[PDB]
Amino acid sequence: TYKKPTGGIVTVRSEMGEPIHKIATRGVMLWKEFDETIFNLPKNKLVPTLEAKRDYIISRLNAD
Amino acid sequence: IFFKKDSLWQSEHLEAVVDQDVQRTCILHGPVAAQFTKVIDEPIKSIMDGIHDGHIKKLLHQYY
Repeated sequence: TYKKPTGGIVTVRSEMGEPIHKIATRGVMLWKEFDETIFNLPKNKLVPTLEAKRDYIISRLNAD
Repeated sequence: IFFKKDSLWQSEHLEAVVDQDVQRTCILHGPVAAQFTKVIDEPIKSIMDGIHDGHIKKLLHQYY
């Protein structure tokens, strides 16, 4: 579950960094994607990534 | 924070999510325990006494 959805459930990081097993729904898949791509990034390089992906992020948030 | 904060209640109120779409929400569920979850709306009693009746019936067969 740590790497990929295993039997339909997947592990995602909480707000404090604690893992959580949730159902692999589109919302939780986006949550995982943003844990692997955006949220993991160092504080300095966060903000340029948010403008860089702004239109992608918004289209995902409104969809899934 | 905006992304993650307070992502629990929604599973128990679709009427307050967009499109009443489950697939947006987070549902917390054990990968291992998902093997035994099969019967929807089985009364808590039925399940909890079902397990206890299992444990008694086997125990009685094996040690009495």
